[PDB]
Amino acid sequence: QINLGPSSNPHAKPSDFHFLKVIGKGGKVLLARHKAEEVFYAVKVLQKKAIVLLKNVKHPFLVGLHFSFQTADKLYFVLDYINGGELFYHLQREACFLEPRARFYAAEIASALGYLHSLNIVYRDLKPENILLDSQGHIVLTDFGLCKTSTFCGTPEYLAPEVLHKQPYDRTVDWWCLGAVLYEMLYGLPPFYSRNTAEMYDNILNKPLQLKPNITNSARHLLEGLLQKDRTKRLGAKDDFMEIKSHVFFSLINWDDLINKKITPPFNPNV
Ligand SMILES: O=C(N[C@@H]1CCNC1)c1cc(-c2ccc(NS(=O)(=O)c3cccc(Cl)c3Cl)cc2)nc2n[nH]cc12
Repeated sequence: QINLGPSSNPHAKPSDFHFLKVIGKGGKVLLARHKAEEVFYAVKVLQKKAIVLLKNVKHPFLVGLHFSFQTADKLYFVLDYINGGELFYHLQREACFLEPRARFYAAEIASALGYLHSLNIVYRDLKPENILLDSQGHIVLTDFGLCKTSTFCGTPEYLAPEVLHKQPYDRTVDWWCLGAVLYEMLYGLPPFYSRNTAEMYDNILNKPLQLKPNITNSARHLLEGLLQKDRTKRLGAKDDFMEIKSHVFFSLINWDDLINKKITPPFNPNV
């Protein structure tokens, strides 16, 4: 019987919902419709045996928690249901995005990362699997840790080199992940990618970054800096979000209009 902070609805019980599909799994996430205002929600059920109030984590590009409740064995978090689907589902259809499109997504991710870092939070696991698109076309991040081999293929790796060789990591890992997510939007594959897992990990940890010729010098400088193996030399080490915010690549971004959703998304998902 954990107090669950102030987001607690002492009246809510799982009986108040209709659980359609299990949309995420590990502790899983479900799609459910409320039996009042017939509104669609995403409910994250965890399960007690998995042993920090917070939940004032409100950002335009992060999932919102409406309320939370508990049974006496399962833990439920009623979150916003995001309609537009994964961002990299759209990347698969097109192979790669143009720089204006990628700039918009990396700008929305950078401001959400900067906000998390101001709350002393580290995403650590920023994967395309966790980057969704709302019905209007804006970035909304999920799985930012608020609550919890193979020879070939192997699930793509976005973790910074220091995380891979179990070393002290900080907010700078998120700036590596931003560079990896951005590299993929531009080139079509995750950085250092190989079908051979041993080869891919060897690239990530010991091989210099291979930036191919068809991106602007601005994007190239940003990826070079964001994808720095040494966390002390990486973009974001000195003054976090402020270095990203001012970079040549984000010249066209008015950061105020960006957070106030006054910039039209470069694509609207048909929903
Ligand atoms: O479709 C989703 N996930 C699929 C599984 C991987 N590919 C996509 C999805 C997940 C969550 C979701 C996932 C993880 C979390 N994680 S959490 O720790 O960061 C968190 C954030 C904010 C408040 C709270 Cl209480 C929590 Cl626990 C929260 C929401 N929300 C959603 N809304 N609509 C869709 C949602």
